[PDB]
Amino acid sequence: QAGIDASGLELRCLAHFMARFDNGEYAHEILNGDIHTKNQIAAELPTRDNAKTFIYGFLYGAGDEKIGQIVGAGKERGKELKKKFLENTPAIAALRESIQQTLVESSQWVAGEQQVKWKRRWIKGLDGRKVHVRSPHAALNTLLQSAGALICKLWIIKTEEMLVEKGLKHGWDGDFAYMAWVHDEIQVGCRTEEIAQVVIETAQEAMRWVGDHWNFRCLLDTEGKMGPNWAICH
Amino acid sequence: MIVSAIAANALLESVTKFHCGVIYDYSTAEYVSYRPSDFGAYLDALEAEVARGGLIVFHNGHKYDVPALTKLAKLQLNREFHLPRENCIDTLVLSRLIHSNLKDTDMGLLRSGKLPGKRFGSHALEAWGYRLGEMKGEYKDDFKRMLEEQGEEYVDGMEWWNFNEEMMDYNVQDVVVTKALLEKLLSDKHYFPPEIDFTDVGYTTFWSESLEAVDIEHRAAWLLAKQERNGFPFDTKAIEELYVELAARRSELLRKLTETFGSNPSSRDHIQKKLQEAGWVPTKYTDKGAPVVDDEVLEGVRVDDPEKQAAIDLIKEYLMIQKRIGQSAEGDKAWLRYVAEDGKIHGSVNPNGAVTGRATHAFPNLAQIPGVRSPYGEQCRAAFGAEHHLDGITGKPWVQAGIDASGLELRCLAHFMARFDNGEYAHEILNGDIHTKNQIAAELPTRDNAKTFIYGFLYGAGDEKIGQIVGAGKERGKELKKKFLENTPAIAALRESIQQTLVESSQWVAGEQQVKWKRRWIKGLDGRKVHVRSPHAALNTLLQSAGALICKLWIIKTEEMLVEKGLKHGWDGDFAYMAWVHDEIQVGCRTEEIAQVVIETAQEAMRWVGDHWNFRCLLDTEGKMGPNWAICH
Repeated sequence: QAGIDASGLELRCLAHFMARFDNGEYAHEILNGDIHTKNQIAAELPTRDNAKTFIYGFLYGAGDEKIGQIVGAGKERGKELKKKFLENTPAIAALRESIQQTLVESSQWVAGEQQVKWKRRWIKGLDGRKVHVRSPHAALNTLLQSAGALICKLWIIKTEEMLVEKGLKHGWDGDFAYMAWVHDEIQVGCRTEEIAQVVIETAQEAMRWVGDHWNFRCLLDTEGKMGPNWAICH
Repeated sequence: MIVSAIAANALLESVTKFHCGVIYDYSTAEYVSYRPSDFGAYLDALEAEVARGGLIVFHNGHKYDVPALTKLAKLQLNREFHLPRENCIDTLVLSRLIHSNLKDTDMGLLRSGKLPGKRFGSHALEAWGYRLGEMKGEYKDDFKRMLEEQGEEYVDGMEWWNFNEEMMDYNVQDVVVTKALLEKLLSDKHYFPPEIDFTDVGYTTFWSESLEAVDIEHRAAWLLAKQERNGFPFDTKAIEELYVELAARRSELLRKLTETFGSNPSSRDHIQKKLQEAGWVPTKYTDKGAPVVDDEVLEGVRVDDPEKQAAIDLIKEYLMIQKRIGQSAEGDKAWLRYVAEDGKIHGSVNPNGAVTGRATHAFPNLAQIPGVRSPYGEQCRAAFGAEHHLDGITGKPWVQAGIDASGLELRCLAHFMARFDNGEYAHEILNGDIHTKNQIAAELPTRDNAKTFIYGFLYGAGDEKIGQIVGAGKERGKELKKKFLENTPAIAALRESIQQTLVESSQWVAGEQQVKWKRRWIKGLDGRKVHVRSPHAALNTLLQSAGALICKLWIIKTEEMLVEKGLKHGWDGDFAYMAWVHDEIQVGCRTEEIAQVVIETAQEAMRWVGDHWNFRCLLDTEGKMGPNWAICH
């Protein structure tokens, strides 16, 4: 079995849409490494693990309770943790500026319901499809997950396409067989270890191909694991 | 850049309330006074200078002003006020850097009567006011005498109890002296070029466009102030658990040393009057008539009286017992008197009161604690360790990491002599057994004799002292040194270039070498002025300056990398600087895993310094993990 996952796809997807405002600054911090270390410094968190649980919660619209419970508090502690990260990472704030104001003209509150005058109730994906959201208060979570899911979808297509092109036959009667696709990771069966090694390399080759295809501003990488089952491939 | 100085109720140890503070801004060219009901706005005005990217000038700020305003903002306003090191300047630090000497220059200021003898060579704000002509009076004296013309008596340290408009007026007075002293330091065109107003510029331009020594001293002073606030944990029970074993031995010996001598084994005017009756003829005397009675001669004093002879070793022990007692249990030091309520000793440190390098430590001198090779030092050294506090919260035993500079003195010599031998001697260090090579080069019998030779010869010992190494006089000394110079030419040529760098020609006239000085200061590793010296020796000044400046940058880069790795500095964190000794440091560490990181980081940090100054010799360190100081060295 060959298990290959997309190395930190979410944060690199964030670097891609924010490379429009920082000229590849945040993107290089991914490649240079320890992006959770930078987020730790930017948001003023004590430990790197606290930065990990921060970056995902903040991006996806978590309030302040989950954030406050990190330091042993409630909804109180959260605002200063979120605003400080915004000041130290302008590009993330600028990211939600042009894009969130690309779908509105002017907004308005009526009886507690925001009656936003929309420009289009749908965010464009990486392939032009309509990806709607709901509230303009975040939407970024929808944008990033759309990028990630559309990246892996093309990724698993080209990987199999290259494997077939190189000479491998798909199925239990050939050389490899897709067993499960789980978002950012895949589980591929392989007849021999040699085939599995090619599977791992091809998936990385396909992942760079996807990034060049959509001219992704950030660099995409993957990591493979060879073994007998799924507990081994992850 | 703004210039300020503050007034509190007491020292940093127990400061409670903020009285007043004045901020002179150069862009507005006008002072601003702050009152007890303006402490909040005072902190904002300093933060505003930080927001613009400028600088804040304090006197004794790295050690007092800045950390006190962090403490005062926590209990009075309950706000997190923290001045970054880069946006802070301490005139006190620059004064000790630029005016490391003063000894000379202050003589004429003393002869002039423009400097109080109590304020000779002092880097205090008031001490400099008389030097620049800005002392219209002192707040302590305009208070004492004014308490007379009012009524109430005076308490040793009461002028800071309550805020009064005269303090507010003398608070401005301290700022204009801080300003004038700052401008007096910026007018030295060897640390600061003749560019423009170095006040007008931002901190980013300030540190880099200034001489490098300016930056190091402020990073060093900032770092050492943290170590004092960290302090060195102290086992009161253990040191107390030493005093009886010393005092009982002192009392028992005193009894025996009064039965042998009827009607104090501690004074020199005593034993001289007593021992010269048991048949001891003093060989070596002193420059005042009285005979020498140190450890050296006492070991060799031979008297026919068996009881008197055996009593000598009892006197030897007595003086040593008094020494340990006189260091661990006496008055106004003794460590036991300095134990703060947190169970730690906060020993103070002067960044570089020693022109060449190596700071000075006092109250108490944490750098003179008896080593583990000296008697009762094993117990003494054990009393100093991070194990005295098992974490400030989690109860986790704090472990100590002791890292020293491996033979730094000889490696500094290889770098400065790499200018004449093309890295030859430096390679002999790496190859190992440099004392073996020096032994072969100087033709010595044992390797230990080579070890004590290389340091003695380098540091200006006479030919007698060199000859006395193998049991001889000045005869063997001259030939021992001359042979070493011939077999190691680079060292001899090194002492030439130095002797022709600070001298033009020398000549003896009725007792004084009349050197036609070309320069009264050797350039260090950062570019600073390093003392003036006087006679033929100077090499010692060069080497100790190099190593200590290496260590100063070393301990800064170590802490910088540890912070850069995520390790928080402090007892509530992962590590805390406890002591800096010459070429070794003692670092407390919360866990063994962290202690291993400290040792590795210190080695890694030693490379940046070695790379920065392009040292021709390899700088290395060795760390030792354990509970206390007796283990880490």
